[PDB]
Amino acid sequence: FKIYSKHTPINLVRDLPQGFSALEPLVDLPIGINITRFQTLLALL
Amino acid sequence: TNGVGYQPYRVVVLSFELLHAPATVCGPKKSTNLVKNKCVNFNFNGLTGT
Repeated sequence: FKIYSKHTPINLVRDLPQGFSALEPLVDLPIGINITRFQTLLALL
Repeated sequence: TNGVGYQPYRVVVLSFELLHAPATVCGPKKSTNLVKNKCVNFNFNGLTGT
């Protein structure tokens, strides 16, 4: 489950701007499991 | 007080199964020392050449 990742020093707050920047192979997960759906999970009136 | 026949053989039957959860209990390498400026053969992370 390859995790390509990168943080770029953007300076803005809203919709993704133009420009160019690559990502990097930050970590792989040498499992062989099956995955077909994901779900976001934040730091949960 | 019983016999060595009863004396337990500390037994580890190595139950291993193959071709699932890709091979993870594996075989290591044995290194050498680096050489330079010599037409030689080499092996690097599977990659081999001269």
